[PDB]
Parts: sequence; structure tokens; C-alpha cells
Amino acid sequence: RGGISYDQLAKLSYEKTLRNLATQTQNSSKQDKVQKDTKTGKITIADDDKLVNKLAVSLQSESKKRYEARKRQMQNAKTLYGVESFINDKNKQFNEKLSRES
RNA sequence: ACGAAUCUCUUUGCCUUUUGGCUUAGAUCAAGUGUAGUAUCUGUUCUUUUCAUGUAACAACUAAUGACCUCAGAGGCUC
Repeated sequence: RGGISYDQLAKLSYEKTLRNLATQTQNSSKQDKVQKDTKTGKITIADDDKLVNKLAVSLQSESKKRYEARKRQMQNAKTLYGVESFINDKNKQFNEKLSRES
């Protein structure tokens, strides 16, 4: 049991997004360079604007999905426990935090 | 009882609005009246300071506005 370290958590997050990129290519397949300017020193990479848009969309979708999966957790945990005496929400979140200690 | 994806749900992981010093626990757990000072309101006294009927005849007012012309705003004329 126990917790998962950050180097093991990062690999599992990297393994998970590779399966999201695998099925994204499978759902697409189901439906149907390097230039180095010598004067400036800058390196320009030419890439597809669709794959850059799909990168920007999927990060926003994962940002909203974790935002909504946490918002429902806020609305559920506020309306679970009311037995022990509280005063405000920061007291409830602290007295619940004492319960996970024991 | 192994779905390639979405939603809903359960359990672990994450705690994600999840107690921000000090010292003699920092110190104490007590009725009315009397006096002094400031402020407000009322009363009295003293002083100072703010003005000047009717009729007839004559004169002024209802300076400003509009327009035209000359000179480089003023001058003249009419309404």
C-alpha cells in the first residue's frame, strides 16, 4: 500500500496520456522539419496547426474535467457530515482533517 | 467475465478555503456620590454694528438686438 512517489506518479501520468493519444489516433483512423537561421541562431520547427490545436484543446479539456471532478467533490463533502459541532466551512474541513489522521 | 470511446457511481491515492509569533494563562473579572476639564442647549447682564393721498404740466427709461455701408473693432443711418 502506501503513497506513490512523484517519479512514479509522473510516469503513470505519462503512460495515461499516451493511451489518450493512442485512442485519439484510433478514433481518427476509424473515421477515414528543422530550419536553423545562421544569423539569428534561432531554430524554427514547422508543424501541423491541427496537432497544435488538438494539444491546446485537450489541455483545456483535462483542466475543466479535473475542475468539475473537484467541484462535485466540494459539493458532496459539504453535505455528507454534520454530526460533530462546527462553526464555518474552514472548521468543518479541519475537523474532517482530524478524522483522516485517525 | 477481457470492451476502442463519453456520462453517472464506488473504493484507495491526493487534502486540494484543511488553526500564521512572543511574555507575568500578557493582566484583571468592582455599587453610588464628590471634584476638575471640554462640548451642546436654555436664561440673564454688559459692549459693538445694520434705515427712512389725489389731479395737471415737463424730462428720462421699457441701453440692447437685427440689417446695410466705409476704415484697420469703431463711426454713421434705418427698424
